[PDB]
Amino acid sequence: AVKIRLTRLGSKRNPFYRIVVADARSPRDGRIIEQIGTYNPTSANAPEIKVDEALALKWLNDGAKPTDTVHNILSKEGIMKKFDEQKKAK
Amino acid sequence: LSNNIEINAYIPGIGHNLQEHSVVLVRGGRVRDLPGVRYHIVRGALDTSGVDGRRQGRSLYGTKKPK
Amino acid sequence: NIKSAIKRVKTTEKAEARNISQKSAMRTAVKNAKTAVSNNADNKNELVSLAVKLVDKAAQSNLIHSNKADRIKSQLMTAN
Amino acid sequence: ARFRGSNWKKSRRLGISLSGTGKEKRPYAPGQHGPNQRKKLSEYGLQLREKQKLRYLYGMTERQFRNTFDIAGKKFGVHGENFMILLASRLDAVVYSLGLARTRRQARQLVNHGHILVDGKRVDIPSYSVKPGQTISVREKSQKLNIIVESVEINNFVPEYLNFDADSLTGTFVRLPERSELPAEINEQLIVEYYSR
RNA sequence: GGAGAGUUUGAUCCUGGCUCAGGAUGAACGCUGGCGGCGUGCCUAAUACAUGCAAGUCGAGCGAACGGACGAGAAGCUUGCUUCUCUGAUGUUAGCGGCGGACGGGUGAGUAACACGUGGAUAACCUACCUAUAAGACUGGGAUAACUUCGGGAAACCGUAGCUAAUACCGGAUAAUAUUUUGAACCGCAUGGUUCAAAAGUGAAAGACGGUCUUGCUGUCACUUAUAGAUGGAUCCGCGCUGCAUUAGCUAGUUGGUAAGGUAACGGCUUACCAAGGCAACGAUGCAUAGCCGACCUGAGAGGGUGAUCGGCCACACUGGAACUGAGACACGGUCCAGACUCCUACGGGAGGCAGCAGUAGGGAAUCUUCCGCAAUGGGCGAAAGCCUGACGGAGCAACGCCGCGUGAGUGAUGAAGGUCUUCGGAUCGUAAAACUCUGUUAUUAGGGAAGAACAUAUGUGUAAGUAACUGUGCACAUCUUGACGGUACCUAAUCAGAAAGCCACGGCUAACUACGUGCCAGCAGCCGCGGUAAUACGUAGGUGGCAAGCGUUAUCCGGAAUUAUUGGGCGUAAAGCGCGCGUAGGCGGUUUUUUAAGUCUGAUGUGAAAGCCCACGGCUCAACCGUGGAGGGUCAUUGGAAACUGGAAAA
Repeated sequence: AVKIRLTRLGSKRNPFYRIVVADARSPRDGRIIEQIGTYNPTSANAPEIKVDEALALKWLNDGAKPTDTVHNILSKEGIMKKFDEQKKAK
Repeated sequence: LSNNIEINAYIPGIGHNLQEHSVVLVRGGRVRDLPGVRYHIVRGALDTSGVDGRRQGRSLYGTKKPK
Repeated sequence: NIKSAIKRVKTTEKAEARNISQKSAMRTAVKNAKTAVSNNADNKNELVSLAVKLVDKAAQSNLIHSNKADRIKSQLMTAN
Repeated sequence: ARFRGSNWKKSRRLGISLSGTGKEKRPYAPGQHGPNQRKKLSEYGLQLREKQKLRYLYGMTERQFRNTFDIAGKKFGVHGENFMILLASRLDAVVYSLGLARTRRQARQLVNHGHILVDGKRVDIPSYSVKPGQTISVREKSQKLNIIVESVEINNFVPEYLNFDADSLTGTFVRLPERSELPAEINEQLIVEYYSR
């Protein structure tokens, strides 16, 4: 029931999604636990992103169903290569 | 009034389009003619009709633009 | 109005009948047990060990859940 | 109502040349009662008259003028200077203070048009805040109509914080100016007092 | 980063009140009106509501019906009609059963208190899904809806007699820290806690789809038991949190104990007994008012006021009560009951709950479309495709506000006409017009753009964990394929200065003057005050100032107000020292030395959500706006240091 996910923050037309960990019960645009990373689907194509990639693995190691739109970009950063490189390690 | 009380009002301006029993809107403002009034109606929003004998402060007394 | 929960109504009634039969069957077993405490034969161990099985045959499903079961065993496995 | 006025009668009131337009009847003051003696001046009239004397310069209005004034309220060094230079580091000014006109308004209809190209880019607003490390140009399509090179040719003037290429119609902003580099000089203290009360 | 001006009197200084200038609104009203960007929109009757949608999903768990592609035997010969037999792909949905309906959305009637904030605790608690791990996954049965058939029922719906299945349901077996009981060690904040040893105690779907195929083997998912993790929830605690003392006694399950019961757990939470305590001027109680907080407005600052939108917490769902299912509800679109209300009825009896989105009436000064769409993000089910999503994306109405552009620009005197005034010469509107010369932001037309917002999942390739076997599985690259908005925004060329400006005020406070009418009359007024035939204050004109697609008035809040004065006041006479005393509680306290470390100072660790404010930066053409990052903020907890001062202890 914990899912890293997206919280759009922009105004009308220029959205700026934020990556963030959360429990699915909550609203989207409301309460969270901790920010990590970010996203910007325009002002540069491909997008402009950051990532924690230090403690972002923490939340996966103890539970998450990270969604696909995220899963894509984590692949674009490739941190999941370390994730499975430990999980399907053993 | 709507709230069912009893008060007084001086109407301003030349001519008064009103009588017994007639609805009318209300503002506040005190005048020193006496007590027994501390309000005064507004001209032009409802039954109290705008008087077009003016051209200068037409924005008040209910007037609209002449041409 | 009503849309779909009518399913959960009927289900609620079925599980009503089932659950109360489980509980009240236990409660009568407990009545037997506590009433067997006065007695002197055994006549106790059969009944009390039986009921302490039934607590668990019926606790896994209903709302009790364990802590209170363990309190019932806590008092009742000692009085005999 | 940025500009639809005579704008001469104002300069007939205040005692300054521009704007506008052009340069007898200026010894007078406007109105029927105009020519005669009139009221004295309060302190309010002085700081106020100063205000309008900077306001009709750029043709602008007050709610914009204040907002300028208190974005000068952020930064360090003195205040009134920063209001002046930031008021004449605008797009109309960097046009006419470069010499591409005879008045300040010619630049405004020049730029609503979109004729100029801030960094080679169309812009329709005189309220842009020009900066250094830039060019400014003329939509090379249109660098030959009647008005412009009629105006470009004469060397009205040049400040040393502006460069210019009369062959290219290319200006480029250079140094942070001051009033001692900007003609039509003023007093600042009186006008800053006006926004106390 | 901070401004004063008027006003008591014949004239003066003071004390003292009142009014004005500024800023601000979820705002209305009058006048007026071009456009775009952004943001907002029942503050009143928690009043009643027609009509539409707002929560379903799984056939890859199950029985059962529809279906008819394809194959085919005879044919009434009409040689493709068809009778049956039918082979059965793909698909469907009535039903059972599993998970969700409790999240999400909406409002603020209640609530003066652990409700809220902040800091803590739990040797007094709970926790489905999701992760990780370990172990298991054996052996049996009996029913029942749909479906057939009967009856009562107007309808609502109910029952009768058979019949069928399952990851349904019920037994047994087996299973450890899980419960009782026994003993050794270890531990601490007190009740107690951690680990080890031994007697009794409970489970599971023989499941589904797939590969190899020996149908064995094993995979994905799924189930059960257990231990953790995290998440969500709960209770307790210190502190801060409104007004009246013309509210001073309240309370008896109250307060404490014993036992029992109860609950996830502690507990007068609740029963039976013993007891008379408990709370209160440091303001108990009772009373009226009210959701709170982050924050918003203002102010130089301390401070004052409010709790719209956005976000966190709480309570509520016609009023009121109770409980089942369930991990979680005492359940916002669930039940049961009683009540008011509306409605249907064959009069026996039944039905319903917009403070969900829209919308209607109603009140009110006043607050909009019965919109398109699931492309995106987030949800729910699933193996996935996919489906549902009035959340949400996003169009529409309102000058409601903020921001932005313009309603043309340069040359143009004659001081033209024409208005007004004239001390009748002339002055004034006035480069203003007319005219000349450019432009077309914007608009009219036509093209392109149909820009981005699109990342994707499913579909083929190769690659590593594990399997006897990528045969099949669990993973990173690659191509395929997705726009409601929207034929948008934006762009490109052409056309005409032609469509596009007003409001208030002019005695002073206050920038801004002259003529007419008027004559204590009509009238203005925020203050002081004008007005009785020559009004700069009334009404009209002209002109001027301010202001701008906005402007004036009204209501409310702060300022100015040093006019509750801690920063920052006063009491001889101006309002103001009780008639005076005795003394409690409290507040304040002479000197020196020694100590202590609560106060204090300092340093650190944690926390003070995010958004917001302020500073730096970058992008939307700039701005508004958005983001980033910074600083910032506690009467905050924890902890190491200093000792002069307040404080406590001791000696003089």
